[PDB]
Amino acid sequence: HMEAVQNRIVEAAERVPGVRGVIHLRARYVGQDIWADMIIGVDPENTVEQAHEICEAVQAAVCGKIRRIESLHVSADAREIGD
Amino acid sequence: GSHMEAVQNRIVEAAERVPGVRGVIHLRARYVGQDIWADMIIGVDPENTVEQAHEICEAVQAAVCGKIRRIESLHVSADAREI
Repeated sequence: HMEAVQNRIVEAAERVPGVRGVIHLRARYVGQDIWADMIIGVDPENTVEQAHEICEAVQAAVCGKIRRIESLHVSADAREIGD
Repeated sequence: GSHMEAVQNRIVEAAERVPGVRGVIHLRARYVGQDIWADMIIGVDPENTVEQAHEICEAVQAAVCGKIRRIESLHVSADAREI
């Protein structure tokens, strides 16, 4: 049900350029549809503007691979390459 | 002390006084026993580095948590906010 959707979300987001992992994800069913918000990791030397572009790209990628997600909020957090 | 509406006002009011903060955009707060878990998103200058946005988030985390005892956990993220 939810376990599998959450995997599709992560998997979709991580393929997007400038994404360094999904850090947080919460999702709720509202009827048959899903409301979700997530936080992604990005290079700390990015501008907040540039981080916003990646967030937008992630929003497009996930929403395009998973029909049942009605609403998806996306924020960016500082994330280094390794750890 | 004083319902949820009032706490949420103290949170906002505390956050907005912190340097680099351009308004509280989102705030969700729930009671877990007598304590509160909250997460919020603040606005910051888009020309900030994500690193620099992280410092403001930290300052907000400190300011609110220091003025409101009953908050046990407060997550804070930054979003582009232009004026």
